[PDB]
Amino acid sequence: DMANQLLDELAHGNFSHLTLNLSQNGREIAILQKQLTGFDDKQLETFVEQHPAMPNDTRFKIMCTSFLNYARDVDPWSAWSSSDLIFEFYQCLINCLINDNAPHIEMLIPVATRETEFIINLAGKLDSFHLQLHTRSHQFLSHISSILSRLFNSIKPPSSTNIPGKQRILLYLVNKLNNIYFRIESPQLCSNIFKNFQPKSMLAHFNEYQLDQQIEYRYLLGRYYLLNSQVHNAFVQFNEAFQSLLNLPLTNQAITRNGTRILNYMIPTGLILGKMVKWGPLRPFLSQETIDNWSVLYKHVRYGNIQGVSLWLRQNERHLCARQLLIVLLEKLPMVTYRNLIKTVIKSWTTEWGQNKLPYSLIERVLQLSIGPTFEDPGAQEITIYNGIHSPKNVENVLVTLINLGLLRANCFPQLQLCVVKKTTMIQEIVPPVNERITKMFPAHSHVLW
Amino acid sequence: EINKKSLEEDDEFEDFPIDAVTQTNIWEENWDDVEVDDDFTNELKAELDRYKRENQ
Amino acid sequence: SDVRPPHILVKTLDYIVDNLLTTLPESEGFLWDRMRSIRQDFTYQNYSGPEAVDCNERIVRIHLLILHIMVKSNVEFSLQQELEQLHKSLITLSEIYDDVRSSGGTCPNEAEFRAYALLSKIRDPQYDENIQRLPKHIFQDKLVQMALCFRRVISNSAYTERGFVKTENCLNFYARFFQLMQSPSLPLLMGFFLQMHLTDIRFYALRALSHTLNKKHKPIPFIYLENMLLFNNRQEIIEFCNYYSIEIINGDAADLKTLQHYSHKLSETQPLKKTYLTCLERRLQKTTYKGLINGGEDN
Repeated sequence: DMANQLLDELAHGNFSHLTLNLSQNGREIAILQKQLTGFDDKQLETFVEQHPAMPNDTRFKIMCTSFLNYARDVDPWSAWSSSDLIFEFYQCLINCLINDNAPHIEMLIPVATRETEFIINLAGKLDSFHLQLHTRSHQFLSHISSILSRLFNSIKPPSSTNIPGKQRILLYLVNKLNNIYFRIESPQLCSNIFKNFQPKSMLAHFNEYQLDQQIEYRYLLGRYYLLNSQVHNAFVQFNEAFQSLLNLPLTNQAITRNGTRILNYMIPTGLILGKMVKWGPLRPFLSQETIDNWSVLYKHVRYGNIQGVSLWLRQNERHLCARQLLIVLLEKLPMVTYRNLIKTVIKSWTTEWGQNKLPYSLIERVLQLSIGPTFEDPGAQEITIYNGIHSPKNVENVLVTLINLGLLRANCFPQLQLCVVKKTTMIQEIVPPVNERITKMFPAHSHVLW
Repeated sequence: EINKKSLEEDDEFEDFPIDAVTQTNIWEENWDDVEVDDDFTNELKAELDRYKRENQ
Repeated sequence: SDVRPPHILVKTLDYIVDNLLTTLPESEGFLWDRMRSIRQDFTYQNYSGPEAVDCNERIVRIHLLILHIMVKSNVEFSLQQELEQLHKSLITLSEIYDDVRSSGGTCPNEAEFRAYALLSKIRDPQYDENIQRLPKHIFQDKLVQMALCFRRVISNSAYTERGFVKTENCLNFYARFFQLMQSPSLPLLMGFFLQMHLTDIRFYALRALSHTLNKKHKPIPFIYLENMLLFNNRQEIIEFCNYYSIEIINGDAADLKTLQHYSHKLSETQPLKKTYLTCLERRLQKTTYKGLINGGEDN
């Protein structure tokens, strides 16, 4: 008899064969259904209850009965055809961990983590083919996230040698949940999980959590910040995450790939803040194509070519959109670019030639050269975010924003139509180092939360 | 043509296998200070020259 | 008691668009009510069919038109309720669009109302996060493109308002804004929608400009400032200066160093009344209400 053997295993809390994955434990499952097949669905549940050594907990019993149902009804040929069983079970499993002193929790948590990975993958897969399966968009991952969020809620800190199982998995849960949130179209909901994270954690310092979990967390948080255009906040996190990844001596492919994943966002973010990357160190995680690309962009920004930046963003539009990088760059790069453009002009015009005041017409022409043709100009066939935003004519405006952003020290006179700068030989007095200024104007939160 | 939504699945971190020499600099200290020959820059300078010459 | 089927709802809206927009300046409350009713009767039926899409779309358009028509007129109306209903119709429209998409279906006017959506919360970044997700053919649509341009152009790193996190490197391109507003390529409804930001745009433009002037710089002539902020006439700049305590010298110029305000929102005063742009008015006068409201594909 298989049923009773299992029920015994479970009762005692071994949980060796309590799994949905049919790679391992497939044979037992195959056997159970048939013994199970004869039995009525209603009959089996009492069966579970009537079994000896069974904890006096409604939830545990419900969970066991659920698993039996799964074993009885499961169709190996299709995970979809038996999704209901799977999800119902998983639900039951997870809400067996709510009660902090629930039966076998400690031996149950490890089961939950392993099954979670399985159910997420399944949910993900299913959602991707929702159109074909005639299922709602993100229907399953959503359900999962709800379940996990309830679990997340259930967690609270209250010898001092060993941490409870729930506490140990808390960070893992956070990252899982957040990843799901990003996977679903709406990642705003992360904010709730973040702010409630610390309150839920027993551990004194963030350092006490596993390094990989730390890195993923930082990655996600950074992405979250960037979603809200809070560039600096994102940058610190990215940089912290990549450093942490670097110092990790182990070089598995996963490691390097994740490193790349971070780099993808870090490279752009830094550029906005006026930070450039030494490629040598990043050579192992990035293809030459990537480097070259980001490089051409770097050139564009550095030498003050707006049209370049536009065309660059244009070429990489779709990919950039895929990461929510298009808009932020589109909006935030032009000023760094303008700074360099003006800085170049100023250095030659004033420091080299000792000209204190520059007429608007001059900057106008320079801006023409830098910006290229506008949608209003001849040979244009369309209005776009690449030919609509920037115009050569608005000299004063660009000067003004440059000044207000603290990237340029000057005074403009609308009536005179000329800008004025401090008569000096040192360029950095008139056009300070960009990163320091930007960061000064926009400081970040604490680098390590604990 | 296609009507599919845009999102990057690849962005999600791979699996955790885990179970302080962190002082590596990855940013160019002074991009700004460094000066190198470039066509665009020279073009700008050329324009500056033209403007200057044009108004005397 | 009972609920009107879709077709007669569409018929009602047809009546409204075909006959009643002419009476608008004064008949706003009535139309507001009717449109709301139409919108509700659809949800009461849990009906999201093409008729619902159509009706909400045209309703949104109408609201956009009403904003202008009302603002220009001296007639009393509540801005917040108009905006509110606008917002509601927009969100319902969005969700419907999404649903249709996830079911492998298409809406022909989605781009337009995606743009309108983009214009409603102009400084809210979530709308940017969202729009990047939509298909290429939607993202690259003239309307969404212009909307995006406006969103970029309008951004300011100095925008102060309770609960608003300032972000880095914002353009604050007032010039380009006003240039875009004057473009023949700008769809009129969009303009109507954008007009709602004139005051704040202008305020921050003026402040930003002021910050660049040297101590003891002479005040700026009216003509210049009128051009800079595309004011309709002297009365507007006078009123504007008065509102923000900008000293006016000789009745010709404004001494911008006197502009000393933490934020565009004044703590002990009610907001400066909404305004409009002459060009958009002139454009309106050269077309028909019906034409504007019906300016889309069929569902």
